[PDB]
Amino acid sequence: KQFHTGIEIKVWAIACFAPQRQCTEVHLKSFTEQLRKISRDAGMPIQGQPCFCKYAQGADSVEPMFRHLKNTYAGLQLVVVILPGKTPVYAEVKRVGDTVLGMATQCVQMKNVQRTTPQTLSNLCLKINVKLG
Ligand SMILES: C[n+]1cn([C@@H]2O[C@H](COP(=O)(O)OP(=O)(O)OP(=O)(O)OC[C@H]3O[C@@H](n4cnc5c(=O)[nH]c(N)nc54)[C@H](O)[C@@H]3O)[C@@H](O)[C@H]2O)c2nc(N)[nH]c(=O)c21
Repeated sequence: KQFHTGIEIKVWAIACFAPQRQCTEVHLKSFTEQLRKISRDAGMPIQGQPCFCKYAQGADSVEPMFRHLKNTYAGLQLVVVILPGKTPVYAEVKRVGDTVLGMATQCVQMKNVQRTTPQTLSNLCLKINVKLG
């Protein structure tokens, strides 16, 4: 599909369902800094400072956390969700964001946050662009 310009992401959150011991804080800020630069260079800037960044565990944590976000940050445009490989967390993240609260969500694998590549960050910017485009 065609790329959309005029997109600016200012209020976004990070929900890390991957264990901290595997996907540490430096991994998160590094992944975020890289994402900021390439989304900037693509004309769809994502501000390098998320309004929220926390670790969580289990599908059951999803609804409470999303409800919390929705009630705390007005204008919240996106929730970047880090998953630890295949997990029911994904289904739940989608069930809650799509059919329950109307919240845009973008999932990404933990391995791609631990080790970023220009191609993966690119795939991400494209999926994100389609979603808020
Ligand atoms: C643990 N885990 C991680 N992933 C994660 O999935 C993430 C990104 O999701 P996403 O965050 O980018 O949002 P989505 O809406 O869901 O993708 P979405 O935008 O809905 O997909 C759109 C695709 O749907 C297809 N589609 C929709 N409408 C049509 C149509 O009319 N025709 C055709 N041919 N296809 C269509 C379309 O072709 C398009 O390719 C990755 O980072 C993985 O780590 C998992 N995925 C599955 N299925 N199961 C898991 O357990 C799992």
